[PDB]
Amino acid sequence: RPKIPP
Amino acid sequence: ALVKEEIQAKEYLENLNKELAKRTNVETEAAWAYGSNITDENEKKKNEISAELAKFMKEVASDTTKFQWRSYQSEDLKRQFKALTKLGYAALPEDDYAELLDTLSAMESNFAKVKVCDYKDSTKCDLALDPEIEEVISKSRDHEELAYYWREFYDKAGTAVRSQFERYVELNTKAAKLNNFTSGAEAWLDEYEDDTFEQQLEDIFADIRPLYQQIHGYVRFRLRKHYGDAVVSETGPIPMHLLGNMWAQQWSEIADIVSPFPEKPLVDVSAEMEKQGYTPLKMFQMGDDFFTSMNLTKLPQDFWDKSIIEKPTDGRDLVCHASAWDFYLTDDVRIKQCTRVTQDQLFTVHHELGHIQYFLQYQHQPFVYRTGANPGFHEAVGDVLSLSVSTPKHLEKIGLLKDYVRDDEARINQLFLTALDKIVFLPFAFTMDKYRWSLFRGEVDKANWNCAFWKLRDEYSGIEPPVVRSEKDFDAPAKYHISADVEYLRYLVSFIIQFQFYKSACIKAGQYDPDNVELPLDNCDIYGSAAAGAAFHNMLSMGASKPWPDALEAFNGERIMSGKAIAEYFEPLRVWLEAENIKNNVHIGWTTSNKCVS
Ligand SMILES: *[C@@H]1O[C@H](CO)[C@@H](O[C@@H]2O[C@H](CO)[C@@H](O[C@@H]3O[C@H](CO[C@H]4O[C@H](CO)[C@@H](O)[C@H](O)[C@@H]4O)[C@@H](O)[C@H](O[C@H]4O[C@H](CO[C@@H]5O[C@H](CO)[C@@H](O)[C@H](O)[C@@H]5O)[C@@H](O)[C@H](O)[C@@H]4O)[C@@H]3O)[C@H](O)[C@H]2NC(C)=O)[C@H](O)[C@H]1NC(C)=O
Ligand SMILES: [Zn+2]
Repeated sequence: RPKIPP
Repeated sequence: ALVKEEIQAKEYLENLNKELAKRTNVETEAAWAYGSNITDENEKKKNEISAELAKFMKEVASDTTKFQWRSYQSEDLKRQFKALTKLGYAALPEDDYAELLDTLSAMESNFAKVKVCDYKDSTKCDLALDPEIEEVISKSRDHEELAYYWREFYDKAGTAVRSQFERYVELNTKAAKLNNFTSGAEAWLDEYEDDTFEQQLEDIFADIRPLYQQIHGYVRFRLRKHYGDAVVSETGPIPMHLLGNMWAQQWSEIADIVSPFPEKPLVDVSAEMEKQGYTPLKMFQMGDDFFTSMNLTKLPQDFWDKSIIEKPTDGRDLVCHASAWDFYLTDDVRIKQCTRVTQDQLFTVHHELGHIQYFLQYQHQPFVYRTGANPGFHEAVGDVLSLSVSTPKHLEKIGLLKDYVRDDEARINQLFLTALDKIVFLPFAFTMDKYRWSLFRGEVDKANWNCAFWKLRDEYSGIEPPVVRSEKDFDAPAKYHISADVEYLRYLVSFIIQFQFYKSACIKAGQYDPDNVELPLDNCDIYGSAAAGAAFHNMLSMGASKPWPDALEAFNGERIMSGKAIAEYFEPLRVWLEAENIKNNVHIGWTTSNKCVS
């Protein structure tokens, strides 16, 4: 899955 | 015999990995389309492809049992086979998997479609979190205006999906148990390959917690002076809506009202960025420049051609929470970010480009190894650069910070500003997964689900809702990661280990010496450092090919996750802040919140 900011 | 089988198995893995990459690419494309353009049609397409891949994974997991893989000589082949046994949600029966995916998109699309009415204009009801609501939360100092937007958002992004969230927990648990984990908590924790991982985090959190309590106390003290004691009490939890962030996860937006030395410089380059005509394109080009300056990989043409780096201007619904995407071919990597021209966004750009760099570094690895050493490693990469980007040293170089004198007082301001991001976040990050773990594990009765959320936020962060909530509300999914089923412990791990990487990169760059006053850790810029880049290449190129202690060792020779480096970074702040709180007779700690009625 995509990597996202906190 | 086993010798002949292991030769055959190596061939099987090589073929299967390539097939999995190609199939995942197809699923990823449909997911990208949906996130870029939310419609019923694209949802259906996204979920049907995933159902198809889930079915294929089921047969893969089944086929692994035909190989005597646990008997093999090759640690590498055994590791690959073990990865293939891990079905996750794909373990669910066909109908259960479909229902879970429908449940997940219902929650993510609810979050993405949230619109509220203008506080001053009850007919203007097209205000989205990104950017309209977040702009008010970050800039407004009208406590009643802030409370209004808090209530409107949480009611719409949280409470509206209680039933869906409940079903999600049920299906997450069922999936976990089909994989023979006790719950989704153990499923998530499996990613860290360490049976003492929770205890390790508790121990590190316990060491940094006293520093957080000093920061919390000082912030509360300063907020009292700004808002008055009718809004902020000395002894109670901080009303969270005053902390400049919808979830109070990072407090840097209120730095101008809580900074140690208001007459000395406080770094905020947003205005200079706007003045100099910065664009999202420029910001991404600058991020690219940072990576290439370190002798790391340039962004490929596909990135520039296919990325979405600005919020679309048509009517469409989309997910604006930034994201970095690996399409599992060669050089097809993308970001979708609703980019704004601010200092904070400049950090987000570098953060997300850290993921892209990771993708490119390990794209030659077998499919199953094309991921982070652990989830925390992936989140840490971009943050190491953002730590450097944030320094007065770097911001002066690039012409964004002007007329800056770095005296002792400016240094404390900058350290405190960093801490409002980096220390404040630790209890926040811990609670997001402690909450979900407790639900996954069946430790909280359904009747107590909401106040169990606010209880944790109180116990760990000492913050509370601006208004009284109850079990009639359901506030947790108002946080994007909770609606979108994205594990959060990765960020707690990241904020710890990113200081280990940063300290080591800075030493390698010749930018940090503890015995030299001219080279403080808090002013280290690794821009242009090939030696720092070499360390990243060694670690990132490994992907998930080895357990994460081996990936850390490849970077700096260490094998242990440690809070030493983060404490070292903030030590001058700790000393100053402890003294300043005593000087001002600042109350530390908080009474139990009255803001969630059971
Ligand atoms: C999560 O945990 C689950 C257990 O809690 C686990 O489920 C078990 O998986 C086992 C498969 O590994 C399975 O074992 C088989 O059982 C068959 C008979 O079981 C029936 O009766 C039970 C009641 O007594 C019921 O409860 C069941 O529902 C069944 O109806 C056996 O017929 C079968 O056997 C065959 O397979 C073995 C192969 O084993 C290995 O392979 C090679 C073959 O070359 C061997 O040389 C090697 O030494 C090794 O043994 C052969 O030895 C044998 O000749 C047969 O061909 C097998 O034992 C078990 O039934 C199942 N359920 C339970 C309740 O135990 C899940 O697999 C776990 N899930 C995950 C994802 O890990
Ligand atoms: Zn991220």
